[PDB]
Amino acid sequence: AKSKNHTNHNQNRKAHKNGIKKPKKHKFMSRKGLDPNFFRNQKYCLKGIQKKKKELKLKAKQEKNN
Amino acid sequence: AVKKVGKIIKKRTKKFTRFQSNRFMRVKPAWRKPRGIDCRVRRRYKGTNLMPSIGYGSNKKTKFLLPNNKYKYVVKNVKEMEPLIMNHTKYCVQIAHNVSSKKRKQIIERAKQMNVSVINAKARL
Amino acid sequence: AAKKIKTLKLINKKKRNDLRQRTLRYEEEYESERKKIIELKREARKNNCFYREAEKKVVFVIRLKGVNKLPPKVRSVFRLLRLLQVHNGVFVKVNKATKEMLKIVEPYVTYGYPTLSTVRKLLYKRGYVRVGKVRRYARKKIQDNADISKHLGKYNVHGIEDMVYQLYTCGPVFKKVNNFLWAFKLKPPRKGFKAKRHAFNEPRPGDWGNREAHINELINRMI
Amino acid sequence: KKRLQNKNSLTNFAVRCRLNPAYKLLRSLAVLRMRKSILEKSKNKKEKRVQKQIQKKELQKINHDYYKGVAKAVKKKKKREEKKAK
Amino acid sequence: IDNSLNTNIHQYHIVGRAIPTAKDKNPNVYRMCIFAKNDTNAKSRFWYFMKKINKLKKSNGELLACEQIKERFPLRVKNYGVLLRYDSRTGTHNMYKEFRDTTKEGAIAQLYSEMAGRHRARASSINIIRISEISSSLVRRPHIKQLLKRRLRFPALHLPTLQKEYRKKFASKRPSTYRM
Amino acid sequence: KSRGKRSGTRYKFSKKFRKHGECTANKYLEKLNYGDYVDIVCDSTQQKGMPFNYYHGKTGKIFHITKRGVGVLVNKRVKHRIEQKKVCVRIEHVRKSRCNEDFLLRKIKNAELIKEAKLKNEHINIKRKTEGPKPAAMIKVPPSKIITIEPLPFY
Amino acid sequence: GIALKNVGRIKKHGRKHLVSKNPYLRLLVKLYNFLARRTNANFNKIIAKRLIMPKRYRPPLSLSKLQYHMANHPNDIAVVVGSITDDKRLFSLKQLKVCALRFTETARKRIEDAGGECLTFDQLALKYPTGKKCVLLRGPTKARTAEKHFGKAPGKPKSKARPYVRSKGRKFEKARGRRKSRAYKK
RNA sequence: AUUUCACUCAUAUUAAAUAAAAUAACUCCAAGUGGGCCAUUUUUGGUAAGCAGAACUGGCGAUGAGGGAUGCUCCUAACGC
RNA sequence: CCUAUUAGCUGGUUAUUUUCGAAAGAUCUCUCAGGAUCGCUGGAGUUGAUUAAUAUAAUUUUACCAGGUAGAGAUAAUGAU
RNA sequence: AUUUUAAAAUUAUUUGAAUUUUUCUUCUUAUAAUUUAAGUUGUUUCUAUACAGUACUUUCUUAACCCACUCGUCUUGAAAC
Repeated sequence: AKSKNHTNHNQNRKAHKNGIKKPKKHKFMSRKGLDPNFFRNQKYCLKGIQKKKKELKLKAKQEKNN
Repeated sequence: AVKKVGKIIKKRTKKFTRFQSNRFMRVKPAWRKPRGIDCRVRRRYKGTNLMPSIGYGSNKKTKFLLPNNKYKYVVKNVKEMEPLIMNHTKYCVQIAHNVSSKKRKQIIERAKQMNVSVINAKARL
Repeated sequence: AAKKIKTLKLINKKKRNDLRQRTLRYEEEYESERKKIIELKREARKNNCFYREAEKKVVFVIRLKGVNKLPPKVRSVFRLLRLLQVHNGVFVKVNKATKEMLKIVEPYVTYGYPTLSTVRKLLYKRGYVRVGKVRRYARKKIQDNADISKHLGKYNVHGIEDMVYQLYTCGPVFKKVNNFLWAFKLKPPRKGFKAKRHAFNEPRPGDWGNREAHINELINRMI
Repeated sequence: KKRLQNKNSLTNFAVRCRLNPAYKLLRSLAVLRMRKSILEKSKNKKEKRVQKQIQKKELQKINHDYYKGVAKAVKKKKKREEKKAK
Repeated sequence: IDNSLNTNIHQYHIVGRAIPTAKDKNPNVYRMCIFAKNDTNAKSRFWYFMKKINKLKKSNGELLACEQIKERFPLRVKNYGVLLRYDSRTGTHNMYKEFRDTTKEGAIAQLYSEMAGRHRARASSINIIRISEISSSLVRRPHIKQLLKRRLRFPALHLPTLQKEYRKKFASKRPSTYRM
Repeated sequence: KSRGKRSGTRYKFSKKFRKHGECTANKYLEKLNYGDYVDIVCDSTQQKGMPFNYYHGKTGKIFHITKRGVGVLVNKRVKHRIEQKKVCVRIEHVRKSRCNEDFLLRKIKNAELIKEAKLKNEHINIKRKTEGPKPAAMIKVPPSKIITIEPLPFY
Repeated sequence: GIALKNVGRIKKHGRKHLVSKNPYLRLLVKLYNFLARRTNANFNKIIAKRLIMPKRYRPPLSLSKLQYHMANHPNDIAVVVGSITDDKRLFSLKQLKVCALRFTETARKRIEDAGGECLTFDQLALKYPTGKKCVLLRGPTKARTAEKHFGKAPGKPKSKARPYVRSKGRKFEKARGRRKSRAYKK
């Protein structure tokens, strides 16, 4: 026969049963498709920082281990 | 009603009977939780066969002791009485139902000389 | 180890005389406050230059209805006012936020100005305290100043003497006194209500709303 | 520790004095104040009344100002109604 | 004092003003005097009338003093004046009023029972206005002139009401209705 | 039966009385930065980059900036949980929000007030007051000033 | 009646008691429960909590990863509440003193031959009651294959979950919904 | 834009109030359910319906107790002895 | 005899106490007496908190937004009259 | 059986102190007690000077006051004509 076509009854009671869950709000977000040609240069920037540190640590280790 | 003797308090006597066991003779009086749908006892209607619950639980300081003020221990033969030499005031003796006449006699004598009471001391004689 | 008992013995007299001097200052402050309010009120009478008090900065709220059939935000305001049972009472600091949130549960409560004798009676004969560690409080009647000092003594409010003096005059510490107190579990009124259904301010007999000063008789009749 | 009886912190004198170290002093001060003899309250009441004569006169002033205000509010209400009568 | 006979009204007068704003630097102070069941009920009624007659409510109204001003002599005999306005099930109507009791406090209450009994007007539907004093020869009511008559008497058509202690169930013989 | 992208937006997306016409020229001079709170309000004069049905009047942070577009991080409530949604709109439909303008001038207050007070070694609180009761003071009212007001009958 | 969450009973989650009936493990749990209760240190509390954890939360720790973790303090005690396994990828190991529940016998032999020593938790309690100079470590808790099937269901967008398949060939769940050519992808 | 160094913005009542706020968050496995109905307020069709169809909240269902004589849904109030 | 064929349908489905405790929405479906999938629920476990504080909140306050329902109007436009 | 202790109060002192101005004025220097501390103890009878009754415990049977509709099931809703 005829069916209950629709109702929103009890729905937000169910929603508030486990509360209205909020987004996790992580510190970092992926840059997968965000402003290319800008984050490429940020990759270059970071590499420019790591480059000197690697060799500096290697020299320190060699000089301290003799 | 709560029966109170000494420090022993029993919150309820006249143990719970199964619903409709009075008017149906295939229904034994042993208690059964009625599942049902509209049962009048599961729903806790007035004046109809109230159900047992944890609230009736006896005080655990005096939970298992008889009007003896002692816990009963059922013994089957001599030398099974041995642990009671150290608890002659906290425990009483009940002889197992299927113990013969002079086996009963020789552990009744041991219990008496051991100073521990016997519940069914006048059995089979 | 023998030094431990005597060094813990002398500190008792040390703190005893510390609070003995402090209570002399307390009573001097109390009588000075009593003298100041009456003298300002009296000065208000000579010339047409008036004096008063504002809202008493603190209100006592009694829940009137049960737990069934309540709107969700009424229930939430009840929860964060710590008014959970049909005869619970709490002290509420009076400001715009608390007054607005109380206006939404207005038809389900009755509140008013506590006054010193009534707050003292409430703390002395109905005062229970949350003793345990954080979120493990284990409701306990006061019966002593030890736990009050343990939770508030490092915050220099050790004592029910100090704690009535903090609840009545809404002093610098309510977060640690009102929250420290368990919600008062009050008896029904000795002579009964008029009508929980209707407001205290209606011409017809009723109960709910702001009784202001008229809550003292209700409290000591429910106490 | 074991829960004992919660002694009445108002009527149990020892418990109440333990909770409030100043209570015994306050109560004794009030008790002797009541213990002040009947002659002391009999002899000074007229002096205290003649010392409050000025205060009750000022209250007469304060309340008679209100009475004049109500009277003149009545007067202006009647004047406005009589003006609007026709 | 008989609590069964008593009403529960005393005098109030609480002084304040509308809230001073930057827009209106010095709003004028104002005043109004009524009685009701208690002081908080009187304040609520005063603020209701403030909202209905002017534009100010609790949210934009404050005060600066409060006092209780009892009457000159409580146990006098008085003749004061008010007026009534009430709405029925189908309209609104008005009149004046003056009833005789000892003083102002109970002067209001005798009219509420009268209105409830005659027109079934609940107290929420009644407004009383302008407490003042009235003369004695100016009454235009069929009853109140002989209240201050030089000399007046009526009999005691009283039907007895006795204490519950002596209101015994079984009587020896039938009581009479003359007394005195 | 009808759930198109612009359904039910007869008045929400309509232009206000006297407010028709394209966006003003100097609206394209907003300094938007990443992580900036922004209000997303539809400007129906611009059809491309138009915000969708539900985000008109919402607020969110900038997570992406392009040559003329802006990615706004808007939380939307969905049944039992709120989730973040990345809405990409044109700059005509985005407007710098005034939510953090309440905080920013207070943070400006700090560097000039707390900095001096701390070195002066005065303990002064900085939290907002949320004013309640009205403190006791002394007042002066003249006896001429007290005028009255009184009730009214039915007409 | 009173309006409280779950009628006012605080609910805790996770293990309450040790499930294993291994008497040696029960003795260890009793010892470290006593140590955690009497000694205030969080070290003993953490060890006592970890001793009753399930098997999947006492994951193995390889010799190479253990040495890498202990590289920056060579004189400290490496304590794990899992089992130590050997890493064939590690060419050489040196001077590691490790307390653990179990050592695979090859890893044990390698540790002894390297000059270090293996300790049990009773030894650790006996000669380091408060965990002084002891660094506690744990192996990868969710590196096992079971978590590769967890999270968002395989079929949700950007889902890394492994499906449950009979085989991993070309003919097994690779056509429709997993490549753009057949309807959609992922 | 990122990074590293400096200085430092109540933190000894807490960058507004209140909060038996960690009884939280997350993960895994899985049950039952997926015919609903009623009350206040709003509302569509209908002359109307204890009619048909929707919105909010609360209930009945799944629930007894005191009251409304009586009553699945009203009022009070939810339940260990 | 295959065959104890199949049945989205009807009926039945066996000890106690304790603890937690629903849904009758939604999407798709030769779907409308069914099913799958979310949602609601139990159990298990870890990370946390246990530090009257942070995370947090069917709450309020302060600041700032967005709306075209009630109302109002035919003088402001259309449609009337 | 290594807090029914510390304090608190009270009594009898005592030392010094103070102030309300003192037979319940207040605080330790010291002593000895006591409970108002630090959840009920005491006295007298009776059972009773018996070994099971007319008493006490308990089971059962009858009343009496108040209450109480056949369960199981499908169902929104079953005591259901």
